[PDB]
Amino acid sequence: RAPYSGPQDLAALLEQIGCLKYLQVFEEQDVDLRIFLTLTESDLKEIGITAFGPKRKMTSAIARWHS
Repeated sequence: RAPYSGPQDLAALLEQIGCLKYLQVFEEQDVDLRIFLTLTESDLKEIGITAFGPKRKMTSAIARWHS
């Protein structure tokens, strides 16, 4: 199998956590994977992610893939 070291773009990360419905929010804010992986919960709020569920999934993903 092809070596893998995690999502290589934001859409891939969002698909992995079931959050593709937020892809456009990040595209309109011009936030790519590199920037996403630096975000705080406060940042996610500023971007437009207010619902508890998606915020929690995204903060968990950021912790997992930050590296």
